[PDB]
Amino acid sequence: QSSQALHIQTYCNSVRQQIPVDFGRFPNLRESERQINTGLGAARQHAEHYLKDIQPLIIRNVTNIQDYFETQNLISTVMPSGATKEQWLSALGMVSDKAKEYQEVSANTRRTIGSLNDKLIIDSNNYQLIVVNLNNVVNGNNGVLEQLNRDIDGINAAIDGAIAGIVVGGLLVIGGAIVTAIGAVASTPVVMGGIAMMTAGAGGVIGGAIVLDKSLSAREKLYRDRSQLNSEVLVASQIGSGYRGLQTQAQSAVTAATQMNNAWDSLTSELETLNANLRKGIIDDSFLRQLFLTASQTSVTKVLDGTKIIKQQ
Amino acid sequence: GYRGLQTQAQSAVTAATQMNNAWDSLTSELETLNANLRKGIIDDSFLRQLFL
Repeated sequence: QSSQALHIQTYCNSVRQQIPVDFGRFPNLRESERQINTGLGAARQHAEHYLKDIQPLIIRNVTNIQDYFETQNLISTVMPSGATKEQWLSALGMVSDKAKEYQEVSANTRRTIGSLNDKLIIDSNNYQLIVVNLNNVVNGNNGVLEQLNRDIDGINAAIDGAIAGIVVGGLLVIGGAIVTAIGAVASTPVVMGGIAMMTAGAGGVIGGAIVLDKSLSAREKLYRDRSQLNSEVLVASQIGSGYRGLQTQAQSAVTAATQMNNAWDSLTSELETLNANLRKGIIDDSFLRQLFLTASQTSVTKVLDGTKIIKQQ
Repeated sequence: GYRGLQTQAQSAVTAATQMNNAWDSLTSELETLNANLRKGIIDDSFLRQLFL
């Protein structure tokens, strides 16, 4: 149940805290980071203006209006007691002129609000664009991630195939040694078979080691890429959540601003009605004068309400 | 964290600069009222109702 101004004031200071980010480690997020940084910079400019100028200026105009209506609380449509008709006409004319100036001031505030609205709208849009750009990056990066997990699965098979050859070689050599030793009792074919088993066992152990060292070294490259992509995606999902939150803050501020625009528009219209009610009463002599003057008195209440309403906004 | 602290300080700088301009304006506005008073443009009757 926050006031429109406080909601924008919060969103403003929040955007100010938005730090500039470098996805320098992530090659696919290069354009995203720059785009985000630029948009963030622009939003910051919008906030500083809103905070340092806009909200204060709005407060000033409203205060002046509050003071004005305070003095001119009700137009005395009827001759109260002991004034000339000219004196009453002059006072009314003065009040009319002041209301006109106040009306112009109200229109000015509205224009300011309009600019603020456009600035916020542009910020929210740029934010959304960054979010989509990020969402796309992680939604692509997660196709790559699957092909990596599938390749990593295919790599472990060769890794085990090498582990198998290494063990088989170790046993063949072990068995070959026992056979060779037995054969060496006399019995040349047995010794040959034992030496052959030993030789083959060594060959398999050597060949497997070469393959294994290389196979893990292909596996390592794939895993490194997988981790890098995982990190990049997480970083994107991190900044993405933040931008998403900023986008919501702007969307709400847009509603708050639109509300303020309608409020000022109403005050401007109410002033125009009082001015019209006034003007027609000065160029009226008897009963029709009191009629327009009473309607203006009702105008005056409608403006006083619009003041209290804007003060709450 | 340091990066976030740097941003917090940068914003505080803007906040301070704003406060400096605000006080400077108040000081100038007082000088104008004083000048308006001294020359006989304002009166201690009307300036009282203004502050009130």
